[PDB]
Amino acid sequence: QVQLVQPGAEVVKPGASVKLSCKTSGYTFTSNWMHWVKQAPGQGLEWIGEIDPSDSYTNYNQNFQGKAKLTVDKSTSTAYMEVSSLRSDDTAVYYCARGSNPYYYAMDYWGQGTSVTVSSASTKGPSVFPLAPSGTAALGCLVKDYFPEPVTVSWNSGALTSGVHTFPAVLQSSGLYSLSSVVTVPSSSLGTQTYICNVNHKPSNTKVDKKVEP
Amino acid sequence: QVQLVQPGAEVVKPGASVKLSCKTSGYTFTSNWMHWVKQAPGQGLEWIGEIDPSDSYTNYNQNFQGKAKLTVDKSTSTAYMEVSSLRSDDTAVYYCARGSNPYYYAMDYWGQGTSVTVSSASTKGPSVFPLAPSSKGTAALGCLVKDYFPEPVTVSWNSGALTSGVHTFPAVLQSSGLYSLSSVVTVPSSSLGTQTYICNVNHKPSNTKVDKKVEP
Amino acid sequence: EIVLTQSPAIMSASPGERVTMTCSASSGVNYMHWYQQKPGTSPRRWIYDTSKLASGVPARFSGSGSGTDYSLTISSMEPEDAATYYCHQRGSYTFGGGTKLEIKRTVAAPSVFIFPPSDEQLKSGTASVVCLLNNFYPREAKVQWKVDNALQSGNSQESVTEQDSKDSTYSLSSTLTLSKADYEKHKVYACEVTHQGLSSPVTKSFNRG
Amino acid sequence: EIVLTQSPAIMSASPGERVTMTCSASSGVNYMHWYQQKPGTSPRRWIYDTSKLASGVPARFSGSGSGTDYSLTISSMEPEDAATYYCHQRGSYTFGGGTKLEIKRTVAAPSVFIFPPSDEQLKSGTASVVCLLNNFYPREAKVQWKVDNALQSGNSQESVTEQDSKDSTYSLSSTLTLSKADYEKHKVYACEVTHQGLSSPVTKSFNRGE
Repeated sequence: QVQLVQPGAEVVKPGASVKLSCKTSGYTFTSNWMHWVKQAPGQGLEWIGEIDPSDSYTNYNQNFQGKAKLTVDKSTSTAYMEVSSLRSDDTAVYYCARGSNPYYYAMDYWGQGTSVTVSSASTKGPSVFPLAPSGTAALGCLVKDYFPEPVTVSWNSGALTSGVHTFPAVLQSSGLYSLSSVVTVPSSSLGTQTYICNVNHKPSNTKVDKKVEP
Repeated sequence: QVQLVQPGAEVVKPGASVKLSCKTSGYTFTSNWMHWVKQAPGQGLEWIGEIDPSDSYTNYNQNFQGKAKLTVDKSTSTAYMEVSSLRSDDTAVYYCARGSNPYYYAMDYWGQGTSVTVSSASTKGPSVFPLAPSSKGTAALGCLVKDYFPEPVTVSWNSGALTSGVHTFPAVLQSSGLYSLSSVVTVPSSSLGTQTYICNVNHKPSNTKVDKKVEP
Repeated sequence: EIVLTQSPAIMSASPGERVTMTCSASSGVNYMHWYQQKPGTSPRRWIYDTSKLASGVPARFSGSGSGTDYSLTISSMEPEDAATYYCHQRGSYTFGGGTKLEIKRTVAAPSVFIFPPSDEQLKSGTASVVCLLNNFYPREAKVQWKVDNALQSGNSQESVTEQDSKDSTYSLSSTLTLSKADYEKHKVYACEVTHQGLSSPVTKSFNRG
Repeated sequence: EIVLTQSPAIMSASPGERVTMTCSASSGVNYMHWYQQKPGTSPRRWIYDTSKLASGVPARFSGSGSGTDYSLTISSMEPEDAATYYCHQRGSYTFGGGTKLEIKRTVAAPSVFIFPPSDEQLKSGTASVVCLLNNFYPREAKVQWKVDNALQSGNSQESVTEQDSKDSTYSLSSTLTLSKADYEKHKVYACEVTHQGLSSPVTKSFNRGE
């Protein structure tokens, strides 16, 4: 069966370059053109270009000439894209997609995409601050100043799951991510039971637990 | 030895956004505020805002609230300005300028300026039509370089041999979204019999290289 | 050379309702493909060659078009169809802007909660004020930050969750970022929330101490 | 916040002539900067803090002022000084409206030329009629298109070059654009030019089909 394997994520320093890999299996690599698709956070699909693995012929989106260079290695059935002179707006999920043959059957198989983050920050654990509550009431934890993505937030070791909202992580002007996780609980339970948010940051091997008190 | 480097030109479609870059060198990036200045075509200069690269503190012209957003990248000593929801009003040249320290020594280094064109036109080579000298001293002939996108085009006469008395006008933007240009030259009327005249039009964005002979 | 413009950008469709989205090209083309992308997942081929349904695509999905106008049709909207659909073709230099097809439900006004900066965060030089908007529909809402009745601008970041699986609502959190010096300068902090389910704006506020 | 107004808009100075341009502020300020901009180039710090000359500025420049009135002076005009000068200070969001300083030469009347549309272009459905005004000074001029003695309006665009580095003249091209159908519906095409060097307006014309 057709597989287009891409690495999950990569953190690259601005100004440098990165060579994204797309390793195929389940078909003859030289039988299908390979496409690459950019998706900046929250935005749409942007087409970068295409390459014919038989002779490495390439056609680029005009806005990526000199920014992205497609190549191919037939011996390992793997397509590559090299993005150079990385800046913050190159932060995107980059997909490889196999073009069908005949071409008018569209891109039938897509890779999982490589989440590329362009930032100069170093691996840093998060600071967790309580969102103190004040019928139904809301309380939460402010997960601030960590890099890179992602963090996992649990409530009471996984016992409290209903009513929980872990918002997407925003990016601040300092280059670090900031995230809020909230949960609504009955007001009667306030002052009685305890509420603890369990923040785990895998890249920095940091685990933080914070009790949320009114 | 301080350099502020901006890309020469940026074509972006209406309603989208564009992030303008201003790479600095020769000084400690955090030691000077960075200003941005707008110049519409045929218009004056308009101060957009300022940012302190040390703490990313920003002061804006209130007319650009939401329109422009200033940021800095201290690791590459590069300042950025992002103009969102682009319309025809936003087609201008955007300069980055280094503010002095103290501020009353004015903006001492200016970037090259990035010509931003808010257009939805596709890449297209030009049509080159002759401007034939009339019947009736000094005669005038030329070429009409018409309907191309984007800018620019280069114009030579007889492969660079004819340069005296040549006027190549600045391109004009037509309502269609495409540019038009004319290059003229004055020559002696007696030479209209022997000396031929050929204008050479070159438009790299479309790999178009037209040579056009002009004759009465 | 060929620009693809999709319409409309956002679509609210009730269960069982007919759904039709359009994809127009700036010039004539022979065919058009449609791709499905749900949040967090990679895009998938959904309708290729104008009207051929890809593997696994339900029969309620329909493709049609000719020349410069192409369309995607759902005869009976289901909650599993909520995603973003992109149209594309080799002749075009890039994808269309996409059409986000969301599940339509009854109006639910947001529940507003405000949280002052914690004491240990104030021990540093930053004070984050958070306003929560919980489980509301539709998506459209306005959050204004008022500190000593001064309208705030350019010092707040917003985050919105995807549509919830169970109740099909949205949640929004807005974070006001101010230094410790600027925080203790003022007294009353408030967020003003406006939504089509609220005839009057809901304001949550607190005072320092 | 504070509005800056320069006078005059255009200055025409002969070589060796004394030049002075003024920058008036709506409210009193402590200092004024002056920037120089040549066509196609970025503004450049020229005089800052009212009277301090920036590096590379020749000694013939000077600035002065106080309160609301500031000025820039050139003791002797050189051709290389021709540019547009903007005044600005941190108390304003817009620069001064600018003073375009040009080189004043003797009066030269424009040589007018008209060009019918080529046959190659007409085969594509569009007719372009070009009217050329070559090597004139001063800049002020009036071009009027007459199709069968009817004044055209809006269906033309004009382009003007910068002041020539060799003879300090200007040149202007006006392009009248019509559909091939509308073009074949009229006979005489003409542009009429007035200029202060011309006793009477010059008209160049042709009949369609020669």
